[PDB]
Formats: sequence, C-alpha cells, structure tokens
Amino acid sequence: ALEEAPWPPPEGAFVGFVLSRKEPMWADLLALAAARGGRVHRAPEPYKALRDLKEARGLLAKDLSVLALREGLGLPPGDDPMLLAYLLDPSNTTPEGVARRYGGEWTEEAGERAALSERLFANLWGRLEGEERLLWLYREVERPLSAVLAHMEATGVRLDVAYLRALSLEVAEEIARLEAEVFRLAGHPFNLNSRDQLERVLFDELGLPAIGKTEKTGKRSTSAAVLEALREAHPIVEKILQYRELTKLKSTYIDPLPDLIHPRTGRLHTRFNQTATATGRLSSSDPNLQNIPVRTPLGQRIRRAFIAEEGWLLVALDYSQIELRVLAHLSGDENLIRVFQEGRDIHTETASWMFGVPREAVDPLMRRAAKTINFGVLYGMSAHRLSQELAIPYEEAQAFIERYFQSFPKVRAWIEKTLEEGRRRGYVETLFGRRRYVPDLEARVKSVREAAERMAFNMPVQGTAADLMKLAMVKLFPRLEEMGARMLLQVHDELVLEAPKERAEAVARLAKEVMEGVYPLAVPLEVEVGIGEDWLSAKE
DNA sequence: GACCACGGCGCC
DNA sequence: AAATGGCGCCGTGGTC
Ligand SMILES: Nc1ncnc2c1c(/C=C/CCCNC(=O)CCCCCCCCCO)cn2[C@H]1C[C@H](O)[C@@H](COP(=O)(O)OP(=O)(O)OP(=O)(O)O)O1
Ligand SMILES: [Mg+2]
Ligand SMILES: [Mg+2]
Ligand SMILES: [Mg+2]
Repeated sequence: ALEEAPWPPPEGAFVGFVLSRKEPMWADLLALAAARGGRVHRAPEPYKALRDLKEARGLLAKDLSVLALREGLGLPPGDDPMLLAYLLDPSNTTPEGVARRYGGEWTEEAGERAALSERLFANLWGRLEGEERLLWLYREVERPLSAVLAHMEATGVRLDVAYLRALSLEVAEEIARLEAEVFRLAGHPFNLNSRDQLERVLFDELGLPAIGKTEKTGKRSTSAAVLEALREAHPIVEKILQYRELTKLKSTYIDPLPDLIHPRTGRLHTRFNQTATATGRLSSSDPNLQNIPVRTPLGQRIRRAFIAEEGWLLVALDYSQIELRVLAHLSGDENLIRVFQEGRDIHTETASWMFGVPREAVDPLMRRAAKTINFGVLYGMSAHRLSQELAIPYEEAQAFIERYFQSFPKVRAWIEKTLEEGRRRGYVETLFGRRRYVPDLEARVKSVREAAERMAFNMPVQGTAADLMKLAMVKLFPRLEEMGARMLLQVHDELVLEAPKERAEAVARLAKEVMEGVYPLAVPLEVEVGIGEDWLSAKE
C-alpha cells in the first residue's frame, strides 16, 4: 500500500503505463504512473505527464520511450526488469510470466504496474548480483541497446505505397489465372486456400500418392516439400506451387504493408522485440520486417518498395558467413580458421559442388541453396533428408556430411563438450555468457533428447552471432547520430541504415569497420556493404 | 468482434 | 515428410 503521492515523481522512479494497444507507435497512452520510496504517483493527464520524466525506467521501458519519441519527447529507456529476467533465463519473455515468477501480478493499471516494476527490479537485480557476465551483458548490451531499438522503431522506413498498390492489381490477375487452371484440372472449384480441401483433391479425387503426414493431426501434408516431390505426377501441382507463392506474398506483404503507413511520419514502423527468443536474437513484429521477401522475382519486386527518403540513400550491411566464423572461434578448429584467414567462401564452394558449376557462375539463388545445406548439415540434418534435399542417393549425401565434418574435427569435439556441459549445469551459453536452459538433454525419449541437443549446441553459435550484432549496434548508433544518419532495421546479421546522399559513402565505410571490429575473434569478421535507393539495390 | 490450433511459409 | 536451429504472419476451421 504505497502512499498516494502527487505528480511529478522524484528522479529515478519506476514508471507504469497502459496502452490502448500493444504497438507503441499506434497506441493511445491511457494512463501513466510512477513509484519510488514507498509512494505511487499517478499522472492526472498521461501525455502532459510524459514531459516530467527524464528516463523510462520499468517494465517495457522501450515501448514507452518509442511513444515519447513519437510525441517529439526525447525520453530514453533505462532499467527494465524484463531485460534482467531475460538474461537470467530467456524463457522469461512476457511481463505476465516475469511478474508471477519474481513477485507480483501484471495487471491493467499504471499504478500497480509502476509498483510492480519497482518490486521486480529489486528482486531481479538481487538475483543478478554475482552473475558478472550477465551483469556485463545488461549494462553493456541490452540496456543501451533498448535505447537504440527505441530510436529505430520511432524512425520507421519509407515505403513506395503506390508501387505496391499497382503490384497488387497485377498479382490479383495472375492469381486468378492460376486458380482457374487449378479448378479446371481438379474438375470443379474449391477453396484453394484450404489445405484440407486441397488434400482431398490431390490424394482422394486425384490419385496422387501421399508423401508425409502433418505433425499434430496426422493429415496428409500438402506442403511445398510434398508438392515438389509431385511436380511431375500431375500438371496441377506446378500451378498450386505458383498459386501458393503469389497468394503468400500478396496476403502477407503487398496488401497489408501499404495500410500500415503512419499518418504523422508517412513511414512504416516495426517493433524490435528484445526478450522474445531463446538464443538472444531479436525478433520483429507488427509488422515483421525481418522476413521481407527476397528469394523469388516477385519477392524482389516487393523488396524494391523499401526505399530511402528523398535526398538519402539506404546502406545495407550483412556479416559474411557469420555463424561459420563464430563456429571457428568457439570450437577453435584450426582447419576452419584457415578457411577464413584465406578468404574462402564455404557457401560458394558448396554451391559450386551442389550444382556442378565453377564458383564464377554461382548465382545468388545457388548460394542461398548452399546456405540451407551448409547450416542444415551443421546443426544436425539427417543423411536421409539431405539425400532427398540434393536429389541425390543416400550414399553420397551420407558422405557429404562426413567430408564436411571431417575437415573440421574440433567442431564435433566442441559439440560434445557443449552438450556435456549443458547436461551438467542445465544450460548452454554464448561467448559472452548469455545462457539458455535446456533440461531435456537428459530426456529418456531419444527423439525428445536429440531435439534438445540440436537446440542446445545451436544456441552458443546463433546466440554469439546475436551478441556480436547487438554490441555492434550499440557501438554504431552514436557514430551515426554524429553523421546525421539513421539506423532503420536489423535482420539478425544485417543492418539497414539511411544516410544523407552526400555522407552515404562515409557512413558505409564507418559502419562496415565498426561491425567488423565489434569484438575481434580468432578469425576476421567481413561485412558486405551496399548502397542504393531501395533495399534490394543496396545489397548488390 | 476476439480467441485459438494448425498447417504452411516468408526471412535469418 | 524428415535428426538442422531461430523467428512471426497468413487463412482455414472452429470456438466463444
Ligand atoms: N537454414 C538455416 N538454418 C540455420 N541457420 C541459418 C539458416 C540460414 C539460411 C539463410 C538463407 C536461406 C536461403 N534459402 C533459399 O532461398 C532457398 C533454399 C532451398 C534451395 C533449393 C534448391 C534446389 C531445389 C530442388 O533441387 C541462415 N542461418 C543463420 C546462419 C547465418 O550465419 C546467419 C545469418 O544469415 P545469412 O546472412 O543469410 O548467412 P551468412 O551470414 O552465413 O551468409 P552470407 O551473409 O551470405 O555471407 O543465419
Ligand atoms: Mg550474413
Ligand atoms: Mg543476412
Ligand atoms: Mg506454429
């Protein structure tokens, strides 16, 4: 029972706030409160009251900071109990769960949320004293990163709306061509979007063989992998795959994105979720801008809609072979280090092998295929699936996986070391000490145990790569502000920046150097950088 | 209208 | 379909 104290709060108080909706860029600030020294200060008018705060300190601090930036207020986020809980155990992803776990209840009242922020911070800070590596990640990465993400979210990205509107109409007509052809081949119309109705057509009405079953309900699958296997069993299959591609892209990007342009900014605003993944990666939502298409011709057309403001340029930076380089460092494999000290490209070399092509003629689509193979095999792909992936007998695909691992013997050794440690202490960890708890490593069901093992030894690699990118963003942001440039998007190992046209080149050089020297490893980090008027053009 | 599980698929 | 891992969004079918 905190004393009902009057607004303003004293410096350092913990804030609580209620939004009309989860998206800070779209939300109405319904309520604002603060708690400190056994007092609760409830703001009579939330929006005006924002101006009395000098930092957003409490649960979901970034969300409030984004809203303040929207209102032209430079209110940076500070301490956030979610970030403490997430570093302790990244299964701590929601304020509902964190509260129940560390001493409170996540209600819908700013005052209670402010008092909750205060309580949880005390407890969680107590849990994190002595954990000096986690404390370092909090002070030097997550807490400062939240400020960076807040500016990214409030800045947004420009989108060629009219372009996408015109594209929709073009795609609609092609979808009609494909579905009409499907219906003719089926002999009747049906909901081609309903995979249950398609299942009957393909496997009951048509006589096509079923390849596999779905996980939870055991229906005959109609996934792309299955349809690929049936490309020649019937002409309908090809048109179903093309229908799937177009409707996926139209329904997920072409049509939704133009309606999400913010009225005040005229730009598109994602959310970068900071306590959402088991490995330390960020995620992006509402809308997700970390999964904008690129693979197919139409996907590329969609990516072209992401453009720079008039007088500016996009700068796209992407770490080269990042998790392979991270692997070299964690494992210490002398042979894998040599690969990168010699400037070799394993994705291109697998691509050249997969397609029987010299590296000069490996097109980007080939290299993408090689990356699924290379990382698929690394993190535990079966001989069987690989043989089916490469349209190749089981003997060879089985041998590719032995060649692969034989040339880097210290990898399996690191895998085995990582797993034993996880079994013993109950968690695996990144280069910087970010932890993931994987209790199923001692499961008595092999399928469950081996699944947990693949999650366990992936996490140090993926999570270290995520740590490096986070640290680079923290280092790079103030340098960009100095140059009048903007950080717009992060896509796991890629940053998209926006720079004035006359400083774009300078920004690209600087950003590349910051990313490559973020934290020297036993192998060099290389960063591919491009500049263009649109996101596609800026990645070569 | 809001949920949800599921299958499916876009990205890293 | 699958002994790669990590995400979030879509439409369907179904519930409330
Ligand atoms: N599949 C995975 N599994 C696990 N981890 C994965 C991945 C990927 C995958 C990336 C690209 C996937 C491209 N796939 C396609 O577009 C099609 C694949 C199938 C092609 C089939 C051809 C044959 C058809 C029938 O014969 C990245 N990662 C991780 C590891 C990687 O270091 C990190 C950053 O992603 P990227 O920047 O794309 O990759 P890298 O940095 O390693 O490569 P670089 O940046 O291109 O130099 O993200
Ligand atoms: Mg990369
Ligand atoms: Mg990338
Ligand atoms: Mg799912």
